[PDB]
Amino acid sequence: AISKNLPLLNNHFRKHWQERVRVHFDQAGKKASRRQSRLRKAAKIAPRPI
Amino acid sequence: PTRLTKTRKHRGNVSAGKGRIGKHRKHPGGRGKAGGQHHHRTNLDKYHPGYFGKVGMRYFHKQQNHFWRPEINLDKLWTLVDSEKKDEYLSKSSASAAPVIDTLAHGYGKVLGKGRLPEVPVIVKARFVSKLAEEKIRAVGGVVELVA
Amino acid sequence: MAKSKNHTAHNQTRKAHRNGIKKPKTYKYPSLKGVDAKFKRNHRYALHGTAKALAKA
Amino acid sequence: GRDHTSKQHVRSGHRTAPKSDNVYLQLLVKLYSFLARRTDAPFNKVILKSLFLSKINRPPVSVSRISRALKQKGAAEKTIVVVGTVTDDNRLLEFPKATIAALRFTAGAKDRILKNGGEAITLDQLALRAPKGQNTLIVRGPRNSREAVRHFGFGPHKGKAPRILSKGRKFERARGRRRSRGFKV
RNA sequence: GCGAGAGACCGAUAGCGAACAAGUACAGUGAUGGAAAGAUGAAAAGAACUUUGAAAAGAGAGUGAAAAAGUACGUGAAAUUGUUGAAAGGGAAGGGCUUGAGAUCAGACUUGGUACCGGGCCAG
RNA sequence: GCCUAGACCGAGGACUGCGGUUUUUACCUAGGAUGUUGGCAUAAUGAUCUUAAGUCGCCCGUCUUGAAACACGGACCAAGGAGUCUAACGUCUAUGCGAGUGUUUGGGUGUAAAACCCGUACGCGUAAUGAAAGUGAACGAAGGUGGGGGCCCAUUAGGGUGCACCAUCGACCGAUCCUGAUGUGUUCGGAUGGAUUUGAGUAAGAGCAUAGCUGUUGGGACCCGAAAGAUGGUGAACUAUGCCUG
RNA sequence: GGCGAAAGACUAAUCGAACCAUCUAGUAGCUGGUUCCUGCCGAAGUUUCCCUCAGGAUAGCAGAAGCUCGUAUCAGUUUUAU
RNA sequence: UUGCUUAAUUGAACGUGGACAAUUGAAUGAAGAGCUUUUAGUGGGCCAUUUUUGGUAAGCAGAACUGGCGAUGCGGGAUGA
RNA sequence: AGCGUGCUACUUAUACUUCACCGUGAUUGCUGUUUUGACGCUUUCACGAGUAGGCAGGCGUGGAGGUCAGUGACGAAGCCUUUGCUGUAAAGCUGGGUCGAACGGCCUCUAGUGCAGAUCUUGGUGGUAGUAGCAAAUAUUCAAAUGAGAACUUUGAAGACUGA
RNA sequence: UAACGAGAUUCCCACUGUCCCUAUCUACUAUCUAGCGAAACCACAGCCAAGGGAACGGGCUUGGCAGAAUCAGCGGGGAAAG
RNA sequence: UACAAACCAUGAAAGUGUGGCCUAUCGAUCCUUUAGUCCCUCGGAAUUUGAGGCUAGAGGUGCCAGAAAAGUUACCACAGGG
RNA sequence: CUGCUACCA
RNA sequence: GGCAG
Ligand SMILES: [Mg+2]
Ligand SMILES: [Mg+2]
Ligand SMILES: [Mg+2]
Ligand SMILES: [Mg+2]
Ligand SMILES: [Mg+2]
Ligand SMILES: [Mg+2]
Ligand SMILES: [Mg+2]
Ligand SMILES: [Mg+2]
Ligand SMILES: [Mg+2]
Ligand SMILES: [Mg+2]
Ligand SMILES: [Mg+2]
Ligand SMILES: [Mg+2]
Ligand SMILES: [Mg+2]
Ligand SMILES: [Mg+2]
Ligand SMILES: [Mg+2]
Ligand SMILES: [Mg+2]
Ligand SMILES: [Mg+2]
Ligand SMILES: [Mg+2]
Ligand SMILES: [Mg+2]
Ligand SMILES: [Mg+2]
Ligand SMILES: [Mg+2]
Ligand SMILES: [Mg+2]
Ligand SMILES: [Mg+2]
Ligand SMILES: [Mg+2]
Ligand SMILES: [Mg+2]
Ligand SMILES: [Mg+2]
Ligand SMILES: [Mg+2]
Ligand SMILES: [Mg+2]
Ligand SMILES: [Mg+2]
Ligand SMILES: [Mg+2]
Ligand SMILES: [Mg+2]
Ligand SMILES: [Mg+2]
Ligand SMILES: [Mg+2]
Ligand SMILES: [Mg+2]
Ligand SMILES: [Mg+2]
Ligand SMILES: [Mg+2]
Ligand SMILES: [Mg+2]
Ligand SMILES: [Mg+2]
Ligand SMILES: [Mg+2]
Ligand SMILES: [Mg+2]
Ligand SMILES: [Mg+2]
Ligand SMILES: [Mg+2]
Ligand SMILES: [Mg+2]
Ligand SMILES: [Mg+2]
Ligand SMILES: [Mg+2]
Ligand SMILES: [Mg+2]
Ligand SMILES: [Mg+2]
Ligand SMILES: [Mg+2]
Ligand SMILES: [Mg+2]
Ligand SMILES: [Mg+2]
Ligand SMILES: [Mg+2]
Ligand SMILES: [Mg+2]
Ligand SMILES: [Mg+2]
Ligand SMILES: [Mg+2]
Ligand SMILES: [Mg+2]
Ligand SMILES: [Mg+2]
Ligand SMILES: [Mg+2]
Ligand SMILES: [Mg+2]
Ligand SMILES: [Mg+2]
Ligand SMILES: [Mg+2]
Ligand SMILES: [Mg+2]
Ligand SMILES: [Mg+2]
Ligand SMILES: [Mg+2]
Ligand SMILES: [Mg+2]
Ligand SMILES: [Mg+2]
Ligand SMILES: [Mg+2]
Ligand SMILES: [Mg+2]
Ligand SMILES: [Mg+2]
Ligand SMILES: [Mg+2]
Ligand SMILES: [Mg+2]
Ligand SMILES: [Mg+2]
Ligand SMILES: [Mg+2]
Ligand SMILES: [Mg+2]
Ligand SMILES: [Mg+2]
Ligand SMILES: [Mg+2]
Ligand SMILES: [Mg+2]
Ligand SMILES: [Mg+2]
Ligand SMILES: [Mg+2]
Ligand SMILES: [Mg+2]
Ligand SMILES: [Mg+2]
Ligand SMILES: [Mg+2]
Ligand SMILES: [Mg+2]
Ligand SMILES: [Mg+2]
Ligand SMILES: [Mg+2]
Ligand SMILES: [Mg+2]
Repeated sequence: AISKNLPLLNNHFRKHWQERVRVHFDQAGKKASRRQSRLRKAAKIAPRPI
Repeated sequence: PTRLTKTRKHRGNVSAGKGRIGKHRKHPGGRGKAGGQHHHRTNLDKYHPGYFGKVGMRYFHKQQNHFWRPEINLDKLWTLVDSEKKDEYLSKSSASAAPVIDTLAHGYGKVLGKGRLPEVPVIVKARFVSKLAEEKIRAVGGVVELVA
Repeated sequence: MAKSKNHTAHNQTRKAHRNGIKKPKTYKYPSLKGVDAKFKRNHRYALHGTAKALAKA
Repeated sequence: GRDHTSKQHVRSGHRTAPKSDNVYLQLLVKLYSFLARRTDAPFNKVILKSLFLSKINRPPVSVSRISRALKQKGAAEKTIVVVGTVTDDNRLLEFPKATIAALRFTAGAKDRILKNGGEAITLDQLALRAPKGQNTLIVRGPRNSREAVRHFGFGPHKGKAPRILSKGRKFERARGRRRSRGFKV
């Protein structure tokens, strides 16, 4: 269980971690939709600054 | 890539490099840091001495912002002077007009005294300085101005 | 039930002679670790004065 | 049968080529393979071997090392040769006028060298102004200053650095590092 | 849940258990458990008619590009099996090496040059 | 010294060499086979397949000191079938930049999950040491000595200069112990000089990032395998016992 | 839990603790298996510690990558002296 | 040179300078020496000669040195780790 | 053709000697003739056992970027086959037959990538083997009808049984 | 301890194929045919003796030997199967 | 075991003495407790209690590199082991 | 010295 | 290791 001259690790994976894995596949989609929300909000109230 | 792994080369050989006697098993020796005082003592004593035990006093609710104090040495102190005006300052600097080096505004808490300064007066503004850093700054005709 | 071989030095000289047996390297200056502290203390001053005299010469 | 006094079919254990696939490094190896094969100058054989070396075996050479090598007696006008990267040193108070041939220059190092009236040339320009390496001086960087070497040969009473992820009072300082906690090694 | 667009994903023992009248058939008193199963052909053009037969079917014929595609449907491997042909075989058979015999395959008269020049192979 | 019988082989592919004979800038047996004759090209020759003969040949896989074993799995065939991915890491290598490095949390932009662009912070590194309060790295050409590739002067040798690195003696920083100057909120300060003590330190930075193999730890963790434990439910159509009614 | 004129009997072919689903791919120092070719190198069953004795860690043996050099000064051997 | 040591101008250690050159001071050999990192399998062994302990002995149990088998085919011992 | 001893010849191992070829390690040289391969060509010498294990170089499979303006209904893929060729090999290519719609070479990327075994999984198929067997409950028989076909159906005649 | 007992035990009378020691008879099988038609098991298979060998071989070594295809039985072996 | 720096004992002195003439006579982390420094910390700033640190002992693990631990199974189960 | 009560190295 | 006779 302990072998060689290696750093001693703290890998906190003893719970059911695989049920709580959030992978951000939607990073680009959220960026684009965030931009669209930002444009719509600006155009609604123009020329008043957002 | 999997095509570069030795799993591809072990195909056709019975034991996949794990041995016929040893027989790759689930967890011989325990899991994690098990047996660190019993059967992995020879490993922890050799490679991680000091692992077991307590040293020093605890500090409940330690806020690391209190201890922020980045160091800058004297051999690196003139890098905070504007690059476009460094040579002019190194030539025309005198007691009547010496460059001001604001170390806190550049992100440093203490001025330490490693290295040698140009023999040129400077005004160094610091939160903290070491004794030798200030002695070396005064020796070139400069001064340390404490700020907060 | 579990009576096995107790001890044997068989094959131990073969393993020692695969890569050994290597003699330690010799150097011109041995370490003065373990040498008498009073001698080492004075030898420091003697070397310092010798270096000063040769530098001045 | 033969009674073998040595291990059979043993490779030399030295690089005979760069591991790199950079075509321009291969052209440099071509030039110095020809020079080492044909000039009898030991410099060209050393340069050819050094072009094979890996990255950790070609540590960066600070412009301060070059300044110190040029401060050797009778070496002020020698051509400094670095098979590797020449880095800048903002701790210098001054740099001399010098000719330096290197694989790579950082922006600060090259700027300082040219600012002080010197030249920053490549090893192919070197092979034309000094095809036998005349009046040269090879400068190598520190190999044992690497961080990985701190942990090599760790053991009791060896004084090396433990392989550890965090640093502090709670991380490998009590038992075996202190007589108040048992023993110290 | 509703509506969309995709993928270096899987390709009918895979992918959901389910590509099909699949949470179906079926089991269990019950809670529950839970399959197998896609493919003629472009088009049924799914073989009229004659003949043997109690019939199923067969034989002719016919459709089709193909029936070496007939729904017991694309291709149609292996295990296993029938027939024909070849060979061997005294309490197993099978294998390697070597040669004989038989069978198969190959190659220099070359991309030969002009009666001759010269070449290929096997030998003295 | 001389004569004489047989077997196997013929690698190489202009010349270059060493010798020999020299009648000779020629020839040879001397840095590896040529000459000549016959036959054949519908074939002598070669390969494979089947089979006979001679000779040898135990059933593979596995655990094991030891298997053909009277040890275990295997009737046969097809299809499926077992070191993976991830978080954090060690070594090595390649690459970019380098006292810095890392665009991609986000913002801009777009031919729209792409490509392209932007910067503050932050992470790691550039300083260590002490439990901590704290303190914090040049006597000197960043030291001396012995080596040290390479370079310079030479001309066997010899001299000069000697990076990396090795051995060694020192210097500097923090901790520990000792000494204790001018002074003072008279108990603080801590100059100065030391000590067979100690640190994962300084001593002209080397790191950061991406990727790859290998190795590590946690994860289903190479694949299949318990006897058990727990949570929530379904059964007295069998059967055990009581009751009611026949 | 039931039920037992008591056998640990019976409780739907299930009883020294039923059946169903889930936790659950439970854990296994133990058994079994672990899929292409050629080339080069090539072991160990020993040391120390371990509720250690069918297991680990540690050292040894082995491979790989090399690096600094280039006859420098090495050796499972002899001789001579001690 | 020293703060060590000596009654000392004595020593101890480390040095500056000078002399002794390839028979630089025995043999034989040297597919070179030195150095580093990292990681696998293994941690049931067994046999022969010789030394050897317990046992009447054992194809028994336990040690020493070497060589082997394991991990290895080939020729011989008919057969056989 | 036994035992003790001496001698001569002779027999033959993957051992030794010479030579050929393969590979590994080292080694000689190669740029004014380097000359579209220098990760190449070339000179020389030595060496080759191997479980567990390590490393290297290759063979093969599904999919991806690029390329061959690649093959293909004038027949792709698959399958069968003493048609053969190439490679030490993993394998590649090819003749003939069958077949009917896609597929490959090369430079790279990637992985759910290679089976003889796991009392492996699912499906399929043998030998056993025309074998074990089809034997409790007393029992059937003649004729006619029907039908292509009657031990077994129907009807008649008989013989029996269950035996309230 | 009267009575009771598919309880354990000894002796006696009667009785007998339990035995000396076997024989004969009946039906149904087995057997042969028509029809129908499984399964266990199976590394490959199937003659011995000795040897050596994991110390009890079908295979190996050395001998004996050895001639198609088979039927009913049988229980030595297959260290037979489960 | 031999020194270094102290402070001592003894002897006229040189010397000798860091327990027993030598080879055995013993004990980690965590926790507690005592001695020492009266030093560091209790983190908004202080005082005094209290607590926590630093250095050295002691309380103990004899399975002595150091778990906290009674049986039975003839009702039994599983993984294996020749 | 008996009884009761208590038990983190 | 605390009480108590
Ligand atoms: Mg391995
Ligand atoms: Mg195995
Ligand atoms: Mg193991
Ligand atoms: Mg223990
Ligand atoms: Mg053992
Ligand atoms: Mg050989
Ligand atoms: Mg921890
Ligand atoms: Mg303690
Ligand atoms: Mg399906
Ligand atoms: Mg399904
Ligand atoms: Mg179909
Ligand atoms: Mg067709
Ligand atoms: Mg068809
Ligand atoms: Mg068909
Ligand atoms: Mg077939
Ligand atoms: Mg017969
Ligand atoms: Mg033949
Ligand atoms: Mg023939
Ligand atoms: Mg030839
Ligand atoms: Mg034989
Ligand atoms: Mg086994
Ligand atoms: Mg076993
Ligand atoms: Mg055994
Ligand atoms: Mg075997
Ligand atoms: Mg046997
Ligand atoms: Mg058995
Ligand atoms: Mg077994
Ligand atoms: Mg079996
Ligand atoms: Mg398959
Ligand atoms: Mg930064
Ligand atoms: Mg600090
Ligand atoms: Mg440094
Ligand atoms: Mg439990
Ligand atoms: Mg009821
Ligand atoms: Mg009872
Ligand atoms: Mg009972
Ligand atoms: Mg029941
Ligand atoms: Mg019960
Ligand atoms: Mg599993
Ligand atoms: Mg399970
Ligand atoms: Mg075990
Ligand atoms: Mg070898
Ligand atoms: Mg075992
Ligand atoms: Mg290991
Ligand atoms: Mg080990
Ligand atoms: Mg073992
Ligand atoms: Mg073994
Ligand atoms: Mg052998
Ligand atoms: Mg033999
Ligand atoms: Mg014999
Ligand atoms: Mg005789
Ligand atoms: Mg021969
Ligand atoms: Mg080999
Ligand atoms: Mg192997
Ligand atoms: Mg796939
Ligand atoms: Mg086309
Ligand atoms: Mg085709
Ligand atoms: Mg079609
Ligand atoms: Mg393509
Ligand atoms: Mg797979
Ligand atoms: Mg299979
Ligand atoms: Mg296998
Ligand atoms: Mg099976
Ligand atoms: Mg099956
Ligand atoms: Mg029958
Ligand atoms: Mg019957
Ligand atoms: Mg009656
Ligand atoms: Mg009764
Ligand atoms: Mg058998
Ligand atoms: Mg027999
Ligand atoms: Mg026997
Ligand atoms: Mg048998
Ligand atoms: Mg025989
Ligand atoms: Mg019978
Ligand atoms: Mg029998
Ligand atoms: Mg005295
Ligand atoms: Mg004393
Ligand atoms: Mg305490
Ligand atoms: Mg507070
Ligand atoms: Mg203690
Ligand atoms: Mg113990
Ligand atoms: Mg112990
Ligand atoms: Mg119990
Ligand atoms: Mg008992
Ligand atoms: Mg046994």
